Amino acid sequence: YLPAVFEEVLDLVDAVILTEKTALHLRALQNFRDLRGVLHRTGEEWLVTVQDTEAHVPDVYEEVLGVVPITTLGPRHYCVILDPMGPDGKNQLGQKRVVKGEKSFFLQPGERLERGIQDVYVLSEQQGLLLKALQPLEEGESEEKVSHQAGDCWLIRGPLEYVPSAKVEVVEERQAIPLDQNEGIYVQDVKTGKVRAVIGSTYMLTQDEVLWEKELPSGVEELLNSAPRNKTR
Amino acid sequence: YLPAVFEEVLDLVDAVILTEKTALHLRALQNFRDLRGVLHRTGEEWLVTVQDTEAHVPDVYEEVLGVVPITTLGPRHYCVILDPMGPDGKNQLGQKRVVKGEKSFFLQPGERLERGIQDVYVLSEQQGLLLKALQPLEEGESEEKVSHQAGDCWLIRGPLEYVPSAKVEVVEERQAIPLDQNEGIYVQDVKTGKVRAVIGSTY
Repeated sequence: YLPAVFEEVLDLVDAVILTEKTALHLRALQNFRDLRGVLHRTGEEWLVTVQDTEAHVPDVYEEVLGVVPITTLGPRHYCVILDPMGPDGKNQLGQKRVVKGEKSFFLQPGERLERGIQDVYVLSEQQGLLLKALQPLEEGESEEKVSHQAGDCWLIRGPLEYVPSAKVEVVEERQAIPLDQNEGIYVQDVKTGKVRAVIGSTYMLTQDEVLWEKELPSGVEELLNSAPRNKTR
Repeated sequence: YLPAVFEEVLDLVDAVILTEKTALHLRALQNFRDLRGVLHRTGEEWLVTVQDTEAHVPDVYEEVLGVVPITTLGPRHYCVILDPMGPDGKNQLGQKRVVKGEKSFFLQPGERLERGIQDVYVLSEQQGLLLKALQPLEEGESEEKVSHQAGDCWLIRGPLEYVPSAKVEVVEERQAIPLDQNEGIYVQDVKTGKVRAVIGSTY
């Protein structure tokens, strides 16, 4: 290029290379129209990927805020995107969206993972999830179709996999206890206080059951015949 | 721009960039009309957001008091705005308005959060909220539809979520006590003094 009499030549700007693993996040310094023909306002931040241009030149109207690597959630993974941009094109502040299911997306401008890609919960026959519905209306959230209120703790169990929705929250892990005949555990149903002393097959506490201590009037050494007794079972 | 013979050129003023996360709070130094065509009095403070201009130049008639970040109340949050500006366009002094429900607003000039974004109350079957209605007429305040008087304490319980209205005030947490048969707690009903010794289920 031969500069004109007036063109003061500045530094040569190279194009950033976009693979499907990266996207370019940049803010429009001022109102203009990009190469692809999209309006942009003075301060709007957005992403350019391989679906638009394989090698994007930072325009004079754009400031490259950075390069975002692709966030890939494996077949067994989920993430909680904070402030997800809705259909209108703006970050929904305060809100959060759970995303899972072997996906690979880009963190939109303003979005941020809650705790990153953590793990998807997998529980067997002897594992549970004690959950709290700190936000009400868990009606169509899963197959159970039972609508939990705002705070009523409940236990989900079975050989299955779970992703905690935005409303629900994991309270505890609830490992079961293996019991045979003539053996059991003292369970107090804190929702009613009643102690049941459930014996027989293996058992795990429900949403509102706690191991209950059984005190003996010093008549324990005479029945054991060093190691303290498990005074809860 | 080529200055005239009389124009004494002052400093170049740059436009502040407004994202949906920020707004510009500024006071009119004197009566004028803004770019959008809104009258402003000598001393009136107001906000400009992205809904008006994406990059606002501080006018010669305006003094930028600052930039306010957006106050976002999550799906489980509330705030108590002190001195909320009513429909007339003035701060209602002394008053306070509770705002909740996954919102994202801007603190209007003169408004201020009571204690900021604290938390929305969530209580299970074994948690309560002992509340005092220090301001009367809690008639249509919630679904219970029962009108509490000016100061009569009452307990709200259940697997639900609560936001304390401006009139009501949280007194205490009221955790339940798990009781089985042949066990209970001695309760004195201070409204009548009688002691009941309630036994049986949890209470």
